[PDB]
Amino acid sequence: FKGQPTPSTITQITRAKISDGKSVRVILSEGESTKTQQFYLINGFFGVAMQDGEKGDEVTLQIEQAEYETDNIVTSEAFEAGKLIYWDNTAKKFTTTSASNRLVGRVTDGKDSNNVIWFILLPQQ
Amino acid sequence: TRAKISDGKSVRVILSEGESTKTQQFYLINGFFGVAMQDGEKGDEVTLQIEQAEYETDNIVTSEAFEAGKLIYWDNTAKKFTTTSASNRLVGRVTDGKDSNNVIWFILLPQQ
Amino acid sequence: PQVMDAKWALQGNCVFLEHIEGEEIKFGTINAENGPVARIQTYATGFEY
Repeated sequence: FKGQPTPSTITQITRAKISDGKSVRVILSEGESTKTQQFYLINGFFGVAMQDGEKGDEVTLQIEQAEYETDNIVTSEAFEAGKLIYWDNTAKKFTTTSASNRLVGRVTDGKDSNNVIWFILLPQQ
Repeated sequence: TRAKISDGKSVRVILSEGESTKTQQFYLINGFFGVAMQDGEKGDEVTLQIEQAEYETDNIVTSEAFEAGKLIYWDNTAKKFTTTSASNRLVGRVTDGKDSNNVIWFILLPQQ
Repeated sequence: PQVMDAKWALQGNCVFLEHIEGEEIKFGTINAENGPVARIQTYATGFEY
């Protein structure tokens, strides 16, 4: 209250939980651009982009740790159920190779004919 | 279209020829460690729980104290929980220590 | 909608020139213009207690 008559002291009640954490806003870098319902690794956060980000703008990524259906797998490899999934940031595709990629999930439904995987997203480590 | 298809609280698996699961017990099947909601036979489909929830169980090795906070590792050979921290898989952390009845409360982990 | 749609409208153009006896008159022209577009966002805040 500006111009209040009496100097009323203000006491802040502490709080920690700012949001549910289901999704996070992230700023696009230079050589990046996202279309909706596709996986991306932007500023260390791997998740499903809920908005079409073009360049230098803010987009939201879903990190819910839920079960996700996705194409964009390296079709050469076979993804049996239970194998750990990794994200190849150079090729922008899923893979089972653990050379230096980011661990991002585990498969539930094996690699079907349509190159579609059902997998459980991981805690963004 | 949506990438998310289900909340991921439960996951289906297919039993192999050397596996058999009964209702509400822990079973490591196809890399998933969870609580089976169905009594399964060879080549049958069952649903596990990966809910990250607090879980009760007495299916433990009764040799060492499971004091609260210690990590819980699942030994697939003996089919028991333990704090060995050997090559056995990590599955949770104790919330309530073992009682006289050898019952454990622990929090599941995200299968990494 | 998430994003509005531009208005459209046609317009004719003509100018009155002097007409002398049996000359030929020069025709006019039609052209269209369009308005701009606007969009609406979402906002939200809440509490936990």
